[PDB]
Amino acid sequence: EMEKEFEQIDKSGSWAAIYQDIRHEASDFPCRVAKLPKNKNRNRYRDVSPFDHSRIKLHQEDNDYINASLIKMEEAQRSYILTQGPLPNTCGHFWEMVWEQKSRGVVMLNRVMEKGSLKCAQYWPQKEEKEMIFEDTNLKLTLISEDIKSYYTVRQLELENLTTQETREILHFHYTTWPDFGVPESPASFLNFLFKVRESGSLSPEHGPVVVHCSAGIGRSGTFCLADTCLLLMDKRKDPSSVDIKKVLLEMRKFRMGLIQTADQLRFSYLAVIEGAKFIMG
Ligand SMILES: CCCCCNC(=O)[C@H](Cc1ccc(N(C(=O)C(=O)O)c2ccccc2C(=O)O)c2ccccc12)NC(C)=O
Repeated sequence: EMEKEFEQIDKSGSWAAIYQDIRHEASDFPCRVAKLPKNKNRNRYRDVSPFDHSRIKLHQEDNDYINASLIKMEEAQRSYILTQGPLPNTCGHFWEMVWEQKSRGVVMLNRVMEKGSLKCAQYWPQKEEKEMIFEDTNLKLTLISEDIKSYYTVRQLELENLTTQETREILHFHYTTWPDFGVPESPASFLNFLFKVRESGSLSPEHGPVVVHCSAGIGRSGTFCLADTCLLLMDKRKDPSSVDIKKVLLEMRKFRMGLIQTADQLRFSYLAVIEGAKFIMG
């Protein structure tokens, strides 16, 4: 079970140790492309790179690099593109990826500024009348409308391929209340955010993978993907409590390094799942 496992681990101050076990067991693959000198300025952090085998390739012939990894969960039959918060010079690449991968939704789990520094570039327009044009990738982005709520904001955006004049609707799911330090006391708001994403169909098969990101695209992004996949898995199994979240994180890490960066995010993940399951069945 995972319910009791939480018990055993929690009332034993074992989280820190469990997390370390994962780190030690986690997969390790080459990130050659990410380390090429010409891509140095396409990476926010020198210690956070995508494995070559699962990296997303931009369809351009100049440089197909972008710091983004395709996490492909076979059993749960769900795919996610985890990426770093874009940089002032990679916003065009970012939206090019959304277009090419036919993504329907973009999930943001951080704020543009946190701790007095920029953790992500302002990659989307804040005003309907002030659209954005990414000349390098020939794309136009317009803010159609947004619904601001207590712990998160949902925006309707229009992305247009200026080259073909084709347009699409992208939904921006911005969790705006992640705490300055640690993790949310309760996963309730986080769960509602997730369900809201699910409801839109952004995580469904008839669309490309959702694009998920925070700053490095491994920590908060990891809790989101881990929670979703675990919840979905419990829906497909005869024995829901057989789902081993640690096993799921380890599988996920085969596609992108460092998913879930602290014992806290790991614990929060268990919480989100455990609670999410109860809510779904009442
Ligand atoms: C993959 C190995 C990670 C090695 C550690 N590296 C780091 O922490 C950082 C990159 C880096 C990685 C992960 C982060 N991070 C993330 O959730 C994330 O943006 O992925 C967090 C890590 C620990 C605790 C909290 C958070 C959080 O934001 O809630 C970061 C959050 C803010 C700023 C940077 C971050 N590297 C450098 C050079 O500063």
